[PDB]
Amino acid sequence: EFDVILEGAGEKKIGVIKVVREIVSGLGLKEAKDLVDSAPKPLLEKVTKEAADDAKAKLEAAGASVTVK
Amino acid sequence: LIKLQIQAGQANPAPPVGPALGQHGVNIMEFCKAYNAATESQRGNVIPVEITVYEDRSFTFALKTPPAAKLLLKAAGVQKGSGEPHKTKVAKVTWDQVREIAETKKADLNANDIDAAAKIIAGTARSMGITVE
Amino acid sequence: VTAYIPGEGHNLQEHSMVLVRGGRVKDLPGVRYKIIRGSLDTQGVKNRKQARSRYGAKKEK
Amino acid sequence: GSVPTAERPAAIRNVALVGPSGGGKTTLVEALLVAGGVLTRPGSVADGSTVCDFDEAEIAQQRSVSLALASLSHNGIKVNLIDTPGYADFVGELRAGLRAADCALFVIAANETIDEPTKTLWQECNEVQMPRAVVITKLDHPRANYDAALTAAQEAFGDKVAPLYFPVGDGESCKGVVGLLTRTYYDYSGGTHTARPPDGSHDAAIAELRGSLIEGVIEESEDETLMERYLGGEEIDEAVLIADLEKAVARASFFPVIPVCSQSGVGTLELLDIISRGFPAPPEHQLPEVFTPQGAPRKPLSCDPDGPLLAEVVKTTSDPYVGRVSLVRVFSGTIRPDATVHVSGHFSAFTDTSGSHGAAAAADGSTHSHADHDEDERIGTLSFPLGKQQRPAPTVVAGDICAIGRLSRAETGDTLSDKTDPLVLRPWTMPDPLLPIAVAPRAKTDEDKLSVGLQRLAAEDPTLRIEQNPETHQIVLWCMGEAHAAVVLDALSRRYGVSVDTVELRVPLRETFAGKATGHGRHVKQSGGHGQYAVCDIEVEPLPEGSGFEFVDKVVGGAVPRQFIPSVEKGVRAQMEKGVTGESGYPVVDIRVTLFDGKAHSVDSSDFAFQMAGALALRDAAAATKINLLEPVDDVTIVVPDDLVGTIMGDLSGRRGRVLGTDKHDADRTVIKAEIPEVELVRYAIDLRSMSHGAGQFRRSFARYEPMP
Ligand SMILES: Nc1nc2c(ncn2[C@@H]2O[C@H](COP(=O)(O)OP(=O)(O)NP(=O)(O)O)[C@@H](O)[C@H]2O)c(=O)[nH]1
Repeated sequence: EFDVILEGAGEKKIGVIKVVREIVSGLGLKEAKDLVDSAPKPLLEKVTKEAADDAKAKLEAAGASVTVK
Repeated sequence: LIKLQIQAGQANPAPPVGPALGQHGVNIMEFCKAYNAATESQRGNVIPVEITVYEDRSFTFALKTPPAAKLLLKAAGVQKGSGEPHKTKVAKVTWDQVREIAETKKADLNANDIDAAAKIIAGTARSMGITVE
Repeated sequence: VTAYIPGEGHNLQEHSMVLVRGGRVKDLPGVRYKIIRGSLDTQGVKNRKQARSRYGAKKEK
Repeated sequence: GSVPTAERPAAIRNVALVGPSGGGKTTLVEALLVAGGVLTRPGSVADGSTVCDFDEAEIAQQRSVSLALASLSHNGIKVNLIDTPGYADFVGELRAGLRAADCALFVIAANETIDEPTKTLWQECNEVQMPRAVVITKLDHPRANYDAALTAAQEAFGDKVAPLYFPVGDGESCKGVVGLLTRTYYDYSGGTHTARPPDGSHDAAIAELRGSLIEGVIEESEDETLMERYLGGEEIDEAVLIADLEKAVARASFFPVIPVCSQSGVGTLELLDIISRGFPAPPEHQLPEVFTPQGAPRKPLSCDPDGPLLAEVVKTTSDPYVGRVSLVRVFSGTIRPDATVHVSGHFSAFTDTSGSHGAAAAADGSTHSHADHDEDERIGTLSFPLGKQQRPAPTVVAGDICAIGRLSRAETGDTLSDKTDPLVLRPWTMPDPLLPIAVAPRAKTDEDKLSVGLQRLAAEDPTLRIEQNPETHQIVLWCMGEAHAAVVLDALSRRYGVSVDTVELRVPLRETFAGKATGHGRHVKQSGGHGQYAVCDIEVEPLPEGSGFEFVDKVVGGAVPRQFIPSVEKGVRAQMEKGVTGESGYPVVDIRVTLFDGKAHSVDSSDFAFQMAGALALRDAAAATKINLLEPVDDVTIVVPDDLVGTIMGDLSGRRGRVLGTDKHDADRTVIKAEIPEVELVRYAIDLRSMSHGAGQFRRSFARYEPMP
């Protein structure tokens, strides 16, 4: 049971939004754009450790500042 | 707060899980996929699941050991239990299978010693009409 | 009146609109009229190719 | 009033107003037209002075059972007010109304909440991709709560539903509404529409509503940066916000909430502005796909009068003097007086998919079963339907909905286009009636005109499936319920003057045996010279269902010349057809015969003697043994929530419904399969609507026959 929290966007905003859409289904360019802008929504909850750290690696590769315990 | 016994290899059943899961706000699809993954890793027999609920509608699944009745059925090699227990015997089990199921029930149960689970499974075999030897 | 229905196949079921015509048939002693094929509810007979106009069947394509 | 005139589809709106039974759509349309100058004063169906509720049955039952069209062009944009019935028994009328329009409006009550039939209506209106704008009415009632209805709408159909105008009033006689995007409250304390900036009583609440609406609209809008600018310290430009709202409506993804005081005219002008600006244009609207005659794909026609011709007839009327006036749903091309178009009957092969027992494709009419037709006709008189009156118009541009009089072949859904390039617009979902009711024609002229009357009815209501049973030669009418059957009977006894006699529905039954039996057939008939003496012995046993009729001949010695055995078989078949259950038998099916003895004479007995011998032999065999009466069983599709599972399937114990599985559609809805003989399915519609409280539908499919117990 892990909750993923994203802290910023950076210089790679488009890639961050795309990868955020890839991680969790149901978000568009605009909804996830607003989410990473601020809109603090806890996207995924109680996910497994492998999902958490793969999302961490993908988001960091996208230029996003994410924290995974 | 409900519990069910359901086949391992298939999710979204018609009779047992559907309506009871539905009237509790549990997401059907996510539970189905997670249970199917766990039961494809298991691949032994059907598994019983307990449903625990929260106020935030999040669902947690509790997966126990394979049912003792089903384990005795596979150990005796027969599929359907005896229609007249203690009056007609369909199969016989040696103590190796009974003790393996006793270790299973030790892992899943409150029993302090394997002998307690062995006598539990012997009682189950009596209930089915299956001799323990 | 009783009217004969020419052709091999007729769609007519009980109490449907038709168009009767004069005509004699020996085999039926009391029949004096014929039903025109291809008018009102009556359908021109199917698979008909020769002497088509008598049976109300359209030309093939 | 003045005729609404538009010369471009983007200046035309096609709105099929939808709502529950007791929706007040007719009064709302009257108020909208009174605002637009079509009517001087608004009428009420209670008085009977309305426009849409012109039919006799609408006044008779005090609720809209037949659709109507009202035309009104304000601010240069033509708005077509298509009122639609809300009753469950007229789902096809509303389906056709949607299919002949580019927009839909949900008009509900503020003092009453949403019931399951209206939930099903919203579900269907979703799977057509129609932008639905929520209209809150019945504000005059003391129990009216716009906020409660809006909260329930935002809870049920997602948070995407966002209010556009927020009313300000006492809750009984509301004094007006607030313009959120426009920052302008419209007061009616004097009875006149005064667009003014709000005094500031709820200025914080006004700002909250504006921000919520902006986030709901911008998040769907193309420009991602709009929300960032709004949150960055800049107030978004009003024109940009209005354009975003129009575009969001155009995607059929946004559901604005527009409360209207239909009792006092408050909310009418703003709703008209909403229609004029936010509604998608028919060229931008997703037109129904257009089929070539043989099924090859074709791009949908451009919604332009300059483009190729395209239209569709979706209604039909009647008149003593003038004739038939049929509505036309024009998608493309220019309609001009005294022109020739193509009248296509859906090319019923497209709608030939299944159809239950009757295989209803389009317009039925067993004499001309399925539409499937191609007709080229000169058009009659152009007109715009305004209740019983029809306003003529010189030209019909693309996207507009018109009605032509003096027609003969026009039927509901008949695609109209150029006769050189004929077209079949995709037929909408056609609901099969599931309540077969038998009738009998009192006189000959009654049924002789009944064919024409039912063809006209299908031209008005294709949901009426008709299939005349050939076995008992009694016409059988299928309906959706008491409302549909009542409307059909009223129109039949009034619109064409046909006297009717309702009779019990007849269902057939067969004969099969229970075990092996032997039969003896003797023929003796004095003739004087060459004998007439036949003694046949047979042996008949039952056969499994579908195994047909098996005949075996085992005459020892060959006393019967071989040309007489077919006469024996013919007599056996005749006895099977007449029946063997006592003296009032039924056609025997699925039995095997073994004729193992015979005798003959050649000169006299050609066929009849051995036919009678075989009939007596089969009578002797079947009387000695047992027999069975076979009735049919069908597969039943039942989808009810988890709570109605027990309430239904326990009653099926008294209704002999054997369950096979309670498949889980999702959380609550559960798919139930059971095989029930058609005996119990005679009145299941009313019973179902009773037990499920108007929240139950079913399907029926014939499976096989079963012995009767
Ligand atoms: N008390 C009250 N009666 C209303 C209201 N709106 C309509 N009615 C009543 O309902 C009848 C016609 O209105 P309504 O049912 O909404 O329109 P309809 O065309 O008959 N039905 P539908 O809305 O489904 O098309 C009349 O008897 C009228 O008095 C309302 O807000 N309050």
